[PDB]
Amino acid sequence: ESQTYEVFEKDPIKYSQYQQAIYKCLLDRVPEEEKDTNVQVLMVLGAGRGPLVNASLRAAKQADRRIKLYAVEKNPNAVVTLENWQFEEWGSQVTVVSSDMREWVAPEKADIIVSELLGSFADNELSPECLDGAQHFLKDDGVSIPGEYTSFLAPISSSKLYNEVRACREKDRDPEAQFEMPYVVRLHNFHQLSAPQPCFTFSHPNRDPMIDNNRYCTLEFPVEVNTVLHGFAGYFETVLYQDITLSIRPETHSPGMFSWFPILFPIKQPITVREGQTICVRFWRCSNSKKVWYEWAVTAPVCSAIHNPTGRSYTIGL
Amino acid sequence: ESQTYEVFEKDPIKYSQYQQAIYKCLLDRVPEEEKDTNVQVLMVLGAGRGPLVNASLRAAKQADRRIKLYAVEKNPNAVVTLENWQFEEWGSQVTVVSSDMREWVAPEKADIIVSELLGSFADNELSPECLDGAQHFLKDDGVSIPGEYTSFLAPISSSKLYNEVRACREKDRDPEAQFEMPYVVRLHNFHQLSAPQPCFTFSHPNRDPMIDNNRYCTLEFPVEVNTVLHGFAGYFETVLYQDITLSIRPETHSPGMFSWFPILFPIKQPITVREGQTICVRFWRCSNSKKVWYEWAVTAPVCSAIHNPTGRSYTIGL
Amino acid sequence: TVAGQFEDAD
Amino acid sequence: RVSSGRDLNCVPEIADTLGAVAKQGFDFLCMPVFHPRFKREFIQEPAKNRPGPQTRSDLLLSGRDWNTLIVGKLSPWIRPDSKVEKIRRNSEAAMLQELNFGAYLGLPAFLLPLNQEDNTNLARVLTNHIHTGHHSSMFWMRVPLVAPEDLRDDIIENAPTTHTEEYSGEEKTWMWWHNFRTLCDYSKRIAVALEIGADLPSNHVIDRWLGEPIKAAILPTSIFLTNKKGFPVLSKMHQRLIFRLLKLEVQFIITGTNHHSEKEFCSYLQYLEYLSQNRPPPNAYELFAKGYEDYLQSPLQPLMDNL
Amino acid sequence: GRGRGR
Amino acid sequence: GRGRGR
Amino acid sequence: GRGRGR
Amino acid sequence: PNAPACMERQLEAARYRSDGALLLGASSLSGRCWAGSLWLFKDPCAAPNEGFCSAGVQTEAGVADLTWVGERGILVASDSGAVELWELDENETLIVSKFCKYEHDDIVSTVSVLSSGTQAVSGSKDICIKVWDLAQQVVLSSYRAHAAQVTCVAASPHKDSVFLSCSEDNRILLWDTRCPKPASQIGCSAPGYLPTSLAWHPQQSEVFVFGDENGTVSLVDTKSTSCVLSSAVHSQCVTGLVFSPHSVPFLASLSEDCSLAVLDSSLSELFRSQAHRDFVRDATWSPLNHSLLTTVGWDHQVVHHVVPT
Ligand SMILES: Nc1ncnc2c1ncn2[C@@H]1O[C@H](C[C@@H](N)CC[C@H](N)C(=O)O)[C@@H](O)[C@H]1O
Ligand SMILES: Nc1ncnc2c1ncn2[C@@H]1O[C@H](C[C@@H](N)CC[C@H](N)C(=O)O)[C@@H](O)[C@H]1O
Repeated sequence: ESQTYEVFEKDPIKYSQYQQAIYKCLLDRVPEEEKDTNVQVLMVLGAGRGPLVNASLRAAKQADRRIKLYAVEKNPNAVVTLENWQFEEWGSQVTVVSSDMREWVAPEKADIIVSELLGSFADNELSPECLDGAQHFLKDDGVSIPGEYTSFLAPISSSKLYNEVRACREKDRDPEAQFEMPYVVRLHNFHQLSAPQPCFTFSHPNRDPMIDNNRYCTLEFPVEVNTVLHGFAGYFETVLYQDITLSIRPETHSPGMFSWFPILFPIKQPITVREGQTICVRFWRCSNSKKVWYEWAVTAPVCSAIHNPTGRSYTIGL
Repeated sequence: ESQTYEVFEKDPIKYSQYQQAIYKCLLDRVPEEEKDTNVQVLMVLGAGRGPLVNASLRAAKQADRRIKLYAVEKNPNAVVTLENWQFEEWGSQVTVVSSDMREWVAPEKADIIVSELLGSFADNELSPECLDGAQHFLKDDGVSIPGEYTSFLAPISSSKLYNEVRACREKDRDPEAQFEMPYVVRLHNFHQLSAPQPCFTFSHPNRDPMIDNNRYCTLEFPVEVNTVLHGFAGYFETVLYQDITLSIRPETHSPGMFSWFPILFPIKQPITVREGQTICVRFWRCSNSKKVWYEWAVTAPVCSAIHNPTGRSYTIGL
Repeated sequence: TVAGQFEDAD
Repeated sequence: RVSSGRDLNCVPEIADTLGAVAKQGFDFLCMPVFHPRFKREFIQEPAKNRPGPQTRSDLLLSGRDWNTLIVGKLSPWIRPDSKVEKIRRNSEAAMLQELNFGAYLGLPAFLLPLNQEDNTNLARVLTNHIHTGHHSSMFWMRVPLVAPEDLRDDIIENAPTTHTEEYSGEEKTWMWWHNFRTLCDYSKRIAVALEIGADLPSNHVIDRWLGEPIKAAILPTSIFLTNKKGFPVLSKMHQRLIFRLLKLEVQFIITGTNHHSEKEFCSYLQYLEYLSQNRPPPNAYELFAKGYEDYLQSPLQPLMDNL
Repeated sequence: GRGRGR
Repeated sequence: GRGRGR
Repeated sequence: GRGRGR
Repeated sequence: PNAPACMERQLEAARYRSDGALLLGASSLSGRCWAGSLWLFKDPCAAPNEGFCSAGVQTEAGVADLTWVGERGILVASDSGAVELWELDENETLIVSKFCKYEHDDIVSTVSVLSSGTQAVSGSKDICIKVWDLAQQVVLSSYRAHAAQVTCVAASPHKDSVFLSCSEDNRILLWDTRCPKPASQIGCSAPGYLPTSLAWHPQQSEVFVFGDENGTVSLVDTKSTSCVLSSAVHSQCVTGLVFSPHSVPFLASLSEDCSLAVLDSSLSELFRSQAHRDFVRDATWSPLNHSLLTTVGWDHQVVHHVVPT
């Protein structure tokens, strides 16, 4: 909805970092002696309303590098705003496309690809699938922004959050379904049992012979105090380009950023834990060519049922 | 399962008529003077465990026309059985393909495409979608068996059927979902309030520049009994090739054929009818490139809610 | 069949 | 009668094998759906394009025979919990393929192993298969009473065994089971097929096991003792365990080779019959309760409603 | 239901 | 389900 | 709602 | 040659006899009948054409491995859990079964012949190793030292009654059956990856090589402090290893990746090939020409390679 985009555009940190990353990549790619002739083709996938397009234009202007901009969008309503922008200010410099990058056919290869599909967990919005689809029209020496993103997990105990998720008992649905779907929530009344550890990692462009996004991870968290594990908080850290990075992990949270809240993976029954024990958890990212879903289970100190098997409760429509 | 194919193969009428249609088509296509030199490419789509392949081979043998046969099948276990058959009996004449016809790229253009994807309702099993996907590798003068198929609807009153449908309450689901999905029943104990009338018609190959399967139909059924309407029984007929036909409609039911049962479309609430009060009903076949579903509602004599909107309670995955 | 066929082994 | 079956992993031809098995008196045959040594790949270009059939067709047997006579086994080379990503992925794909084929044949039961401590990925794959389509094939987990690592002889110089009582160490196998069924959420389609082995654990361990949902019991032919007449027999502890299992109506699966070559393989099965008979006949209470065991029924309330 | 059950 | 149903 | 939630 | 009409389409074993004849064991891992067969070609080139086979026979069940017991004895491991010994006729035209025992449970994964030549060692998937006396036609001994399937065994070519054994339990045991507690646990001391194949060095005693799941061929010394030198030559598990008959043998390694690699003593990849379209199962050096390597895989091919020795 339009309100979603309105709240999206409030954050200045994200777009400033995107502009800085662009600017730096353009400076690296276009040397001075070829400043006036080397025109870089830049594609903004999931342009939305313009913010990324405006950031790219500002970066090109401040870098004094010629660019040729495409803006791909599938949401027709956002396409209307993009076309109005292009007709009013951008002009012929920006070409707006109303399609899905996974099916669009660009007339020519692109030097740079800019996207902002990162979710709370950095892959719950199927950024890897869209970017892999887009890779087919990226130059062999092309760059992808973000070039890499990692998703981190950390056990958390919170009676308030457990009660809230228990209260999400929907009608005409499995009574235990609410415990098998992640929630994005501003963790306020909670206790973190251990420091987060990297869960998943994705990088673009992917040049390896095999391209698969099904992943399996195992994490062991030392525990130093008696407590009651209630769920797993999830954060992410993205390396836009070289040093330019965005992160919502508490120890490296980007100052002032508020565009993303941590994700929450609940577990059916609370797990009592004692100091000296280690919580061993396992995460699966599975896809069946039509859906992408997560499955998480706690193996130590006590086992728990696999949550959301076959995307029974929560799925992301591919 | 294996037993499903086993029960399918117990019907001799369907395969005998398929053989007759193939034989007639081969005779028409290959003149006597070209008998020795002309070889026709025949593709069996959804060959299953191979009964269609055997029928095609027998038809070619009796017609004394050379043929090269492909057998496309997506089920890996049916593929295993087909490959065993090919190694043992058919030999090089039959080439087995373990791929979905919509995604497969054939090495040669088929002269004839024989398929069986007819559910109780004509297009219940997405035969139109698969056949329109397969059309891309058919010759400009190619032939598709079945040539055409139509579906028929007829109002029916059945207290027992309504009670059994109402007894299909599945916990963990919308309380009134059982009434928004079709069932296949033998309809042994029922009253038919009018003669069936055609509902939807499909023909292949589809040379129409527009290629769409969404359909909307309206039907008027005179009533002469003054009874209560409980649902709609659905039958179908098909022309495999010219005269060769196969039907389950009561008036033209194929003798002996027992491979299909009439489908049943329930109504949420029984509707009383009088000596006049022509029953006006409306049917929609809708799709979204990822699912296919039916929506039906009765507008006369007394209106009723639209059943299964947006595939809310019953859909067929693409 | 054989007498004591199932007798325990000593 | 006592439902007994035969476990074979080399079945050159199904027809003659089933004829011989039926002649010997067995009721069902446990066999591999795919050849045990026929490794298959799914992500390597030269291998994944392997031509030809992948296994013998189901046409060899009547649909009834598949649904009642055969029990599928998982191929030994499949290790879903391998440390290597490639091997793990190949094992996942192969196990899914074998389970789907077993469902296609409509096998009454499918036998999978639990020979190692960690089985999380295997449990995940099995659970995913269960919640996919509709099928009725039960799953039997082969869990030894004594872990293989503890049954090995003291032959290694640098890795000697220990004679410590290890009261908590005798239960480890049960833990393997307990975790697994916990991962699959106590699915009613998962059952145990415990393997007796040569030596029994502490009586408390056996009593604990008898509370689990045991459907089959694997008897290696190597555990049978030889009597003075050369026939196979069982020790007193084994006989008591067999009596207790028989009281549970378990299915016995004889596995291994005919060590008592002088006699016939049927000699093994006959012995079980001799144990089947001569057991304490059911008392009046047991006969009365027959048909109502582990069947939950609400208590009567004669005050409120009339009987 | 036998015994004392229903 | 003999016929065309589950 | 604000953040990244529905 | 009154041999079976056609082969089983999955070659499983190749062995060069000292005279130059090639023994080829095949099995049908797919189809209605899971049977096996053995063939003998006086001319390796003519293989695998069944019409030019010098001799042939069809086994009761599949053939997992085989070995030459001498100039006319063939020792074969069957999927039926049976170990069998066949003998060629005086004219070397018929393969006649001589002995066949079902002592092993499950399926015998591998078999080998000790240096003495009158004894053999077999390893089964039912956690067991067995030592047979072929002349006596009995099982001399049985051991259960592993906790998982016995993946491979390898007799010592220079010392009798000494052999390596590697299992899926990640143990490499050097059995010396002359003393109590023969198993020695001698190994690379690296439990990272499971071993998959072993090979004794023809010349150097107490020195051998082995392979793991990740296609890393490692050279180790029995009498050393578990010191090893390894090379990651294959992208898949090393199915087998063979040493050439040269005075300075080159190591021939075949892997599940469907590739062949001939390496020097320093494990440097001297030559490579990817002719096969499926798993490479076995390789053997032609005694007549030490630069000729004959390899057989499941693609139903016999590939002759000329190595730049
Ligand atoms: N597969 C896809 N093809 C095309 N556009 C997509 C696809 N997936 C997501 N999108 C679009 O990507 C956009 C996501 C961004 N708007 C998110 C906020 C970002 N700051 C922006 O305004 O660009 C939405 O407009 C989506 O409609
Ligand atoms: N899109 C598709 N591509 C390929 N095979 C398909 C497709 N849709 C359905 N099938 C197969 O079509 C077959 C349907 C037939 N077996 C039905 C009975 C028919 N008398 C026969 O035996 O051929 C099944 O094996 C399906 O797996």
